[PDB]
Amino acid sequence: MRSMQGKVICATNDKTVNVEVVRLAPHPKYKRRVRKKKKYQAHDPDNQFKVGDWVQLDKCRPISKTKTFLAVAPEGRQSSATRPKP
Amino acid sequence: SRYRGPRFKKIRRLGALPGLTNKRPRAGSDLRNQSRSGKRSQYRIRLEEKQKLRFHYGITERQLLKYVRIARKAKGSTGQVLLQLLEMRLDNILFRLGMAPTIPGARQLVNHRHILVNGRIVDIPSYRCKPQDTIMARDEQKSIALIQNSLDLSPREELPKHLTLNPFPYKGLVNQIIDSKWVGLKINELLVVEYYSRQ
Amino acid sequence: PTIKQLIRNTRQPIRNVTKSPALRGCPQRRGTCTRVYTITPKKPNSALRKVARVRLTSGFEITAYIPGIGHNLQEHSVVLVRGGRVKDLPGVRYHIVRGTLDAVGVKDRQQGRSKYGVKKPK
Amino acid sequence: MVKLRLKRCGRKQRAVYRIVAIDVRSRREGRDLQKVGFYDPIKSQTYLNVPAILDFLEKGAQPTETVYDILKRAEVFKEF
Amino acid sequence: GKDTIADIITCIRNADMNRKGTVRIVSTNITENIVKILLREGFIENARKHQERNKYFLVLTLRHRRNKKGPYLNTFHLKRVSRPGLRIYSNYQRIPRILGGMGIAILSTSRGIMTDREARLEGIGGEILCYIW
RNA sequence: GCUGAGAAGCAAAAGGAGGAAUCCGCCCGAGGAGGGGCUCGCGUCUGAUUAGCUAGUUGGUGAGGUAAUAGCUUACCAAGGCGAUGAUCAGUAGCUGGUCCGAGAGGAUGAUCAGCCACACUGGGACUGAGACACGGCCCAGACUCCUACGGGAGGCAGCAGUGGGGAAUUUUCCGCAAUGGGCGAAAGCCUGACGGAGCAAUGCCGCGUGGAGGCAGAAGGCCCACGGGUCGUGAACUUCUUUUCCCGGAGAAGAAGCAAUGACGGUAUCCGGGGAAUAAGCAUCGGCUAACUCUGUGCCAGCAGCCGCGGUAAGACAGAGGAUGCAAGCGUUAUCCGGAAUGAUUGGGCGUAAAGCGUCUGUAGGUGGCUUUUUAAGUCCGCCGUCAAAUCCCAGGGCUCAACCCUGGACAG
RNA sequence: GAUGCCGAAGGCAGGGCUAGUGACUGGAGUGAAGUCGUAACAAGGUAGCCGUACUGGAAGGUGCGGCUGGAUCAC
Ligand SMILES: [Mg+2]
Ligand SMILES: [Mg+2]
Ligand SMILES: [Mg+2]
Ligand SMILES: [Mg+2]
Ligand SMILES: [Mg+2]
Ligand SMILES: [Mg+2]
Ligand SMILES: [Mg+2]
Ligand SMILES: [Mg+2]
Ligand SMILES: [Mg+2]
Ligand SMILES: [Mg+2]
Ligand SMILES: [Mg+2]
Ligand SMILES: [Mg+2]
Ligand SMILES: [Mg+2]
Ligand SMILES: [Mg+2]
Ligand SMILES: [Mg+2]
Ligand SMILES: [Mg+2]
Ligand SMILES: [Mg+2]
Ligand SMILES: [Mg+2]
Ligand SMILES: [Mg+2]
Ligand SMILES: [Mg+2]
Ligand SMILES: [Mg+2]
Ligand SMILES: [Mg+2]
Ligand SMILES: [Mg+2]
Ligand SMILES: [Mg+2]
Ligand SMILES: [Mg+2]
Ligand SMILES: [Mg+2]
Ligand SMILES: [Mg+2]
Ligand SMILES: [Mg+2]
Ligand SMILES: [Mg+2]
Ligand SMILES: [Mg+2]
Ligand SMILES: [Mg+2]
Ligand SMILES: [Mg+2]
Ligand SMILES: [Mg+2]
Ligand SMILES: [Mg+2]
Ligand SMILES: [Mg+2]
Ligand SMILES: [Mg+2]
Ligand SMILES: [Mg+2]
Ligand SMILES: [Mg+2]
Ligand SMILES: [Mg+2]
Ligand SMILES: [Mg+2]
Ligand SMILES: [Mg+2]
Ligand SMILES: [Mg+2]
Ligand SMILES: [Mg+2]
Ligand SMILES: [Mg+2]
Ligand SMILES: [Mg+2]
Ligand SMILES: [Mg+2]
Ligand SMILES: [Mg+2]
Ligand SMILES: [Mg+2]
Ligand SMILES: [Mg+2]
Ligand SMILES: [Mg+2]
Ligand SMILES: [Mg+2]
Ligand SMILES: [Mg+2]
Ligand SMILES: [Mg+2]
Ligand SMILES: [Mg+2]
Ligand SMILES: [Mg+2]
Ligand SMILES: [Mg+2]
Ligand SMILES: [Mg+2]
Ligand SMILES: [Mg+2]
Ligand SMILES: [Mg+2]
Ligand SMILES: [Mg+2]
Ligand SMILES: [Mg+2]
Ligand SMILES: [Mg+2]
Ligand SMILES: [Mg+2]
Ligand SMILES: [Mg+2]
Ligand SMILES: [Mg+2]
Ligand SMILES: [Mg+2]
Ligand SMILES: [Mg+2]
Ligand SMILES: [Mg+2]
Ligand SMILES: [Mg+2]
Ligand SMILES: [Mg+2]
Ligand SMILES: [Mg+2]
Ligand SMILES: [Mg+2]
Repeated sequence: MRSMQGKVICATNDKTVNVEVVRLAPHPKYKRRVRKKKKYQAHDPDNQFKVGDWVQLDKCRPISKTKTFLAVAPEGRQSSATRPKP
Repeated sequence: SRYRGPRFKKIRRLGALPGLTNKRPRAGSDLRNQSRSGKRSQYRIRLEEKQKLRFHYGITERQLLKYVRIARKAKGSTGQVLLQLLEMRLDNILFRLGMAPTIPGARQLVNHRHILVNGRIVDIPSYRCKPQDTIMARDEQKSIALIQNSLDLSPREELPKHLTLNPFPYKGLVNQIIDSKWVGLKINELLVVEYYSRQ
Repeated sequence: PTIKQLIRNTRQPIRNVTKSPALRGCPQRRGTCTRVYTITPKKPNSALRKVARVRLTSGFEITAYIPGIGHNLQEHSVVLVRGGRVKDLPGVRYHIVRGTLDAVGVKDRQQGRSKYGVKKPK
Repeated sequence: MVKLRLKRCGRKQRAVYRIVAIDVRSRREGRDLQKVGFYDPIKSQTYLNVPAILDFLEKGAQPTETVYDILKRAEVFKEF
Repeated sequence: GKDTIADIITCIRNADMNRKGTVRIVSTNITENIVKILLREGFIENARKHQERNKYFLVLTLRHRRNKKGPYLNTFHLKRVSRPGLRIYSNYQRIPRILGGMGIAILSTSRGIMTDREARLEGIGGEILCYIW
């Protein structure tokens, strides 16, 4: 399906990262949307990603008792690069 | 499961009920004690309406209820659909065709296997009749004799336009579905529908 | 009131509390009478009411009302109790079904007989 | 293996079968992969949807005697 | 001014209940469009724009008193729906209709703002701004 | 084919039928479908008078292990992981299609029927095998029952019946493999307490009956009565018609599938004849809510009651009688759940005096947040596809004489 | 056959949680009628109430602050 985009809370460990993914859900009864946040152990060979990074999160085989997810380069995001002003 | 009790009696309290009795009530002779309940609670008016219906067709309550559920289901005006359903009963059609004296009579007639609907014997009163249907007497001496005498000796020619009757073999024919104006009684179905809001 | 506050689970129901805890989700229970005696009703209803104490199978001891007119019940009799409340007598939440087990039917009652456990007269 | 057989529906004394493609180890009325035929003795009603039948006979579904001979009467074994 | 839409609505409701024909409201793409629509439905007499100190004001003339101010059979109701707390959306087959259609429902959709009528013609759902009686 | 960079190294078989043709098998690969194993998003009860929990624990390497990925194991290295959006701990609970209720939104529940999980006297092991950590297999320990010639053995109904016991309460130690489904067999066939059927029970839902028509307006009797009469009551008695049901005789299926044969149900369902109104109505209530009223007996007694409350001499509320009313082969009482209850409120309430604004501020998380243009497209919207098993609910036909029930087809929701 | 590792009951020991029970004791609730008093509701016979401290058989009393949900008079 669609992969999950998030930001990194912890880089400290080797070949891994700890991502936080925020999603909104329409709470079952009261029809307002809510932010629920979940954390993941993402496998990141090469340790390219630092803390604060905004990374896309992908699915693969189990690497550990926790990490199922491949850390993957940010998928599509709006350029924080300045644009013309006509 | 049938009302075998005193009839005249129910008639005094309800109103005029064709499917029950042809004998017009006694003067009523209650003019001595002059006993009334005062007037009737709105509830009692509703109740007496339903009872009118129920005893005219010889239906039990638990049955009437299920007719009413079938009614609320049906897409259409509820009281009307109900009155349709009640008026399509085999025994009642057997009655309104003059093939019977009254509804307990017609009912008995059906029970004893004296009637045919499209060349097949139906012995149950509540069999629902559908358009283009043949109402015949079984070909035996008894069946024919019954139908003949009760048909001929009763003069009423009121046949309500959806009902055909044909002379020697005595083929009755159900032509179509009842019209609200052709209904078999004076009843505001509105009151009955209302009574049944709580089921 | 505030949406954000309801989303913290601010609406919780009050559960249904039974009027007859001693039965434990049953139509009847059987018990043995520990005692059979009279009590006076809360004023202004004056009379003498026939109540027994019954020790049940579910282990409880309760005080059950005995209906009708007169009775044969005495201690170490095995009766059948059912629910329902006598608004007169404080604490009495249970009746005793007549005509079953050790309670006989009321003698000579002609009307509403099924409520008292009496045969039809021939 | 996959079997094409009858599952028994309807009521007491009046019995009506569906013809179904189902794994041989599920119960007689248990869950299945595909519903295919319809059968009935008393109304002498019988008919089948053949594209499915053939697509299962092709992947190696084995029929049961009764069914076998139903497919026979309807000439599905010739096309095969 | 946490909600701008609700506020416009309110200024109307208030000026209406007090039997004044004239209201000052603060303009915006939303405001302007809503008022346009209000005019083409016919709930309001006339609109116009004003400007001072880089502020825009739509003044609204309002339907005259009903055959006196004391004896009023009719008022002109307004109700916010989707509001910052809970946003209400509807597909095509849930699109609201008001008092059998006597009143109107405003919708913001992909094709811009409209009434429920337009939404039904074009087959679109969207965010329900408010109802009007 | 498998190991391996390679060099190389290493691995298989089974015959039985038939006179022969040929058949069923056997070994090694490579596919298919079905059946299992794993991994992850989402959804999946109450408790803060449960606040910190976790050290193979969270990750890294090396060696092992598994059918396969994995702290699955082990050694070393690192210090993580989870947690006030409720971790851990305690308490309850099999879950889901569904069922019941609700105008809807949603509440309560998870019998039968169908899917999945888990378990097999209480705990732990493995073995065999494609598949088990195996209900009617093995081993051990324990608890319990039996047999024993005393040295030793045997066993596991939460399989179908059945017995004790607990309990308000839940059935025959039945017939049959004829149908469908399984197992093995070349087939003939054998075995199937799955299943197909019967029996018992108003437990429930649905159908039918207990008569139909006529019946002086005269008589017996009950009850009321200002003694005039009223009412039970066209009700019965009475006269005719009819026979579903009952009784006594006859014939007698489909269900069986393409060679005939083969039916537990069963001589049952149905059909033809002969009698004969003949064989068949009870139960609640009658003070208000709530449809239906009077009289005799009692006297704060005996008793009734869902709530208000009735009952101290004329009780429409007690008990009896007559009468009426409601339902009807059922009618009531109790238990359980939802409703009504807008009484836990999103739709749908409140907080000056009725229950309810912290004593007042500052402020962290969290929620909401002015206007204009552009971008993006996460929500949002529209189209198309996959799926949300069948059964159930809903619509449209069809079959059992009707209905309940069964069968075919199709679909909104979400 | 023996032996190592892991190992279920079994043993001991201290924990946490909960179940039952216990001399006696503290208060709560309902009991027409008993005792003592009469605190509250009228300016309730000393205005009442809130917090708090001290005392009193008991309702209470007084102090210190606050409020009117205080009557009388002031308008
Ligand atoms: Mg019935
Ligand atoms: Mg009666
Ligand atoms: Mg019949
Ligand atoms: Mg209702
Ligand atoms: Mg309730
Ligand atoms: Mg045939
Ligand atoms: Mg939606
Ligand atoms: Mg070799
Ligand atoms: Mg041979
Ligand atoms: Mg040979
Ligand atoms: Mg649940
Ligand atoms: Mg280690
Ligand atoms: Mg459990
Ligand atoms: Mg409701
Ligand atoms: Mg069970
Ligand atoms: Mg099952
Ligand atoms: Mg056991
Ligand atoms: Mg093996
Ligand atoms: Mg297992
Ligand atoms: Mg086994
Ligand atoms: Mg066993
Ligand atoms: Mg058993
Ligand atoms: Mg027993
Ligand atoms: Mg017992
Ligand atoms: Mg047998
Ligand atoms: Mg067989
Ligand atoms: Mg077979
Ligand atoms: Mg075979
Ligand atoms: Mg069976
Ligand atoms: Mg019987
Ligand atoms: Mg029955
Ligand atoms: Mg029976
Ligand atoms: Mg019973
Ligand atoms: Mg039973
Ligand atoms: Mg008669
Ligand atoms: Mg005859
Ligand atoms: Mg044959
Ligand atoms: Mg006959
Ligand atoms: Mg009344
Ligand atoms: Mg009574
Ligand atoms: Mg009740
Ligand atoms: Mg008196
Ligand atoms: Mg006297
Ligand atoms: Mg008297
Ligand atoms: Mg008198
Ligand atoms: Mg009485
Ligand atoms: Mg009586
Ligand atoms: Mg509610
Ligand atoms: Mg609200
Ligand atoms: Mg309120
Ligand atoms: Mg107050
Ligand atoms: Mg207050
Ligand atoms: Mg304040
Ligand atoms: Mg404070
Ligand atoms: Mg602040
Ligand atoms: Mg902030
Ligand atoms: Mg913001
Ligand atoms: Mg804005
Ligand atoms: Mg389905
Ligand atoms: Mg239909
Ligand atoms: Mg039909
Ligand atoms: Mg279907
Ligand atoms: Mg869909
Ligand atoms: Mg005391
Ligand atoms: Mg006393
Ligand atoms: Mg005083
Ligand atoms: Mg004083
Ligand atoms: Mg005072
Ligand atoms: Mg002093
Ligand atoms: Mg002093
Ligand atoms: Mg003072
Ligand atoms: Mg102050």
